[PDB]
Amino acid sequence: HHTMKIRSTKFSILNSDHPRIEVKKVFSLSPDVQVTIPYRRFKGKAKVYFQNDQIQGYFSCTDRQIDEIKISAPKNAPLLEPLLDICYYGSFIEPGFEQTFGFYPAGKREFVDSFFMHHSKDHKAFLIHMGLDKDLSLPLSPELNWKEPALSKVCRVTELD
Repeated sequence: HHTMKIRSTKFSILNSDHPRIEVKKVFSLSPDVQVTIPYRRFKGKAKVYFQNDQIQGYFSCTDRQIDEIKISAPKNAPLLEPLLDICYYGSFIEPGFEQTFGFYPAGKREFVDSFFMHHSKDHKAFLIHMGLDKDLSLPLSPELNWKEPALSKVCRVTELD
């Protein structure tokens, strides 16, 4: 049906220029040794509602770039894992889609599992994707905790109206 799920986070497309498209990415060591690991992404604009338990909101993207995220969440909620679900959903950060994790992948299952392991341990890819701001009135801390105090904040992540 319409709603789709990445881990525990449900996604529902509000509107989009096109349906999600599939990229049949191929990784190779030699002609005889190569895996096909496809991923899905957006072509053009998209606005998508998401929800994970006490956390909900929506985000806007253009192709493989997040334009904005609006979130509603409890104070001091750790937003690491659901944000990664969004990142995977749109294939917004590497490695995990066009790049490997520093070693030739075993297959689809391994590649997806590697994504969440790798980026949980080190999530700067996301910070680079959004940007870090000097404005403190913004809600999301660099450690990706909701409304946590900090000397800098994550760009273009605000609170839902």
